[PDB]
Amino acid sequence: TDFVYRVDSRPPEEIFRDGFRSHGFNRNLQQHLRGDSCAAGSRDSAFIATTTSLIETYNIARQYYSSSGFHGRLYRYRIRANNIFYPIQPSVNYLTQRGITFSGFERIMMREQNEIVAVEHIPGENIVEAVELTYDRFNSQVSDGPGTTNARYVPGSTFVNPGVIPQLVVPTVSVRERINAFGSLISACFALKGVRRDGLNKRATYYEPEFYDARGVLKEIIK
Amino acid sequence: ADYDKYFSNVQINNLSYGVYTSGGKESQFFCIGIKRDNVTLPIHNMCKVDVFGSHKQGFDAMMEMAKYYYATGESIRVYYKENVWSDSEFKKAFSTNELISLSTCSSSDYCMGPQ
Amino acid sequence: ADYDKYFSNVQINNLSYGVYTSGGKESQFFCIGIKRDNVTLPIHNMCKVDVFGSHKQGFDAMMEMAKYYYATGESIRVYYKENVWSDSEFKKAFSTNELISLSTCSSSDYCMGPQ
Amino acid sequence: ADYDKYFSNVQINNLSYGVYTSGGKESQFFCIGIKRDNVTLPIHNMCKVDVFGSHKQGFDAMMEMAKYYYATGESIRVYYKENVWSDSEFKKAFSTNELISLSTCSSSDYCMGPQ
Amino acid sequence: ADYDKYFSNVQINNLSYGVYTSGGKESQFFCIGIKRDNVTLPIHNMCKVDVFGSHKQGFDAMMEMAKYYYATGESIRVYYKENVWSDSEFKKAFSTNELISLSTCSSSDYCMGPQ
Amino acid sequence: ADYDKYFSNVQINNLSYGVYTSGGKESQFFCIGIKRDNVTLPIHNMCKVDVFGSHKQGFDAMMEMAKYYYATGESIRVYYKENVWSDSEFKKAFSTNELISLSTCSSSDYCMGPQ
Repeated sequence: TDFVYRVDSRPPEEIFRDGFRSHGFNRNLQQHLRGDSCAAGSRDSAFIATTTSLIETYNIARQYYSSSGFHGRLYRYRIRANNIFYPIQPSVNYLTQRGITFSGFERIMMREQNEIVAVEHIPGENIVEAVELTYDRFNSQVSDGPGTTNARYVPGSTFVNPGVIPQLVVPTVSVRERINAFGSLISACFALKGVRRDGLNKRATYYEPEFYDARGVLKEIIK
Repeated sequence: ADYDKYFSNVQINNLSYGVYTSGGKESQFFCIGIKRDNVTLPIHNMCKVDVFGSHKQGFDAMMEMAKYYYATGESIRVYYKENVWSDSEFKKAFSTNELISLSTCSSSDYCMGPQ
Repeated sequence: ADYDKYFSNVQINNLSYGVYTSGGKESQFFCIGIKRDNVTLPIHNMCKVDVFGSHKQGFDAMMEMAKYYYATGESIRVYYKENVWSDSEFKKAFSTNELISLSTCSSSDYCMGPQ
Repeated sequence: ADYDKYFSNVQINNLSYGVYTSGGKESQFFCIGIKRDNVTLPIHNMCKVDVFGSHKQGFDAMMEMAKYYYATGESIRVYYKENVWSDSEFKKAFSTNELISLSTCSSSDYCMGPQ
Repeated sequence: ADYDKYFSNVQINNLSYGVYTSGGKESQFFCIGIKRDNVTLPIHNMCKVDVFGSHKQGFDAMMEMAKYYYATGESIRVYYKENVWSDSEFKKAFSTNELISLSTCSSSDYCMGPQ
Repeated sequence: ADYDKYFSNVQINNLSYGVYTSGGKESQFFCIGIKRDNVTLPIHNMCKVDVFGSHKQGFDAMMEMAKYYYATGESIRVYYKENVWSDSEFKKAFSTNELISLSTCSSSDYCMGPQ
């Protein structure tokens, strides 16, 4: 019933199989929502970002294809959410009368992501299909290429977990810090480096776009 | 007024601002480029032009909103008019469309504003 | 004044800004759309309208508060009054409600401002 | 000037903005609500009121600083003076404290400004 | 007009704003620093200068866009012209290039604007 | 001009804004407090003072730039000159230093601007 998305460079072949993995087991939610734990800093977040927004997936894809640096391909992956997918709001409430503060600017950021987080692992059997995204510089527009169906997909009438993320880390030192973003105020957790990547070929590299502090950008569009 | 022409559920994917002299006076302009993912549009460019010293026309307000929507990548509706400018390499670069109004889209089938 | 009409613990979920001409003079408008839950509210549109070249009426200040609350999705109280506009291919879209005041709601049963 | 009254190391936990008419005069105002980590001190309301047709008093700059600090939840110092406003209902909602200055507090034992 | 000189796909990596006096008169300026990786740039400075009390020349609008693009680190196109300024202590610091237009680059060999 | 005094690679760790009356005129002030990494500097306060209705001196543009760097915590260079204000209310709090220019530092030993 509740479906979500994630853009990735790895072939339908591979993630139908493997799914998506978090960097680690750190459940400091604020640290993940800042794109620190999941992307920019010590990559160890317990969470995998997904979005309910088709439009957002196209905005993510644009940030790679639009660079001559990016040699890969991209696919939009459609995923069925269930009792290990969580929306952030109930966890935020849970944290905020435990003294943890979320700034207005953080809440603006979160509100732009349409995000649902998954803990630790998203099995390949929750991934319905894959659509190859094609870039065209002719008019600089992203298009849907061929559509791949996961034969291994397991049907199901299941929705997002409406409660709080379990064993949430509640910090002793909550301060205001950089909000790592890219593109049009896209959280860094949505970038390729948001999940564990493949690393057996030690010579290989791939293109990540320009990241920035959202605090600066938000300061410039709010006043 | 004429709010009959518009595009629904589009995003701003480009911005432009500049100063120029044409026809003998100094002017201001800003342009937006719009897209609809996976769909080609007949029109991709809207501008607002302001000769310095003219009457207030909401140039700043419109420019600030456009920047705002470009920053969020938000879904919006864009209203435009046909405006034959006549610095015209301006039209070769920025087309003959005047941006008139910007509205948000809360869902893929509702946008605020006249319809 | 009349601060008797308002909706408490609401969110701004849509924005609209535009420029239009009526009666030979150019004007500005911006509107907010508000919501509470999954079901749409019977009164959900409030606007502020401004003729260019007039005195300060807090149009910009209001538009900026509204953008902020829209951006954060915060729970606020919205104050409005009944205003029969003068162009009415204007109430056609945005109703006859004029936006008058915005306040935050720190909890689900306290909002700042007159009651 | 008189900068002897203030509260240090407080947070803004409520905002209010509006336009109102009273006694034949039209005004715009904004008010802040302050707290000191959930202890709710004796005076928690400060406003700035701007009568249309009066001269610049730094209303927008003051309001934008307030909005910034409300957004960050930062610890600040708030300076105020007594100004008995003229709407009887306005003072009933917001008391007679006029916001005159805002300063940040870099630590729990230092705030910028006169002491 | 002359939109003949530009650098495509650059990023703003530095900003400068200030006030200075020359010839008994006061002005304000802002400058951007630009960089392009692997395609080295011959020129790294563009400025805009505004003599206080002169007529509107889009100083604030221009500065507003520069601040935004500096914040996002985005790739942009920058248009400039030669203006050997009046203070030549100014040119030893910021060179003789005047910023006239800023545009986004949707991709690495397409930028909005005239070519 | 006098750009001889500056501090490089500092961060803005405090802000101050206010309104006050002196003599017969109302003024506004804005000040920054600066830091260098782990330490306090012999001179750490810079202000800008503006009499309402007086000539444009770039008060708001300077104020907005400072707010941006305060928000990002960025390393910047701060240019100042000695200005003994004559409201000494003010000097006991903010010293005799006037902020004249702000610049970014793209690396730990490059800051834009005159040197």
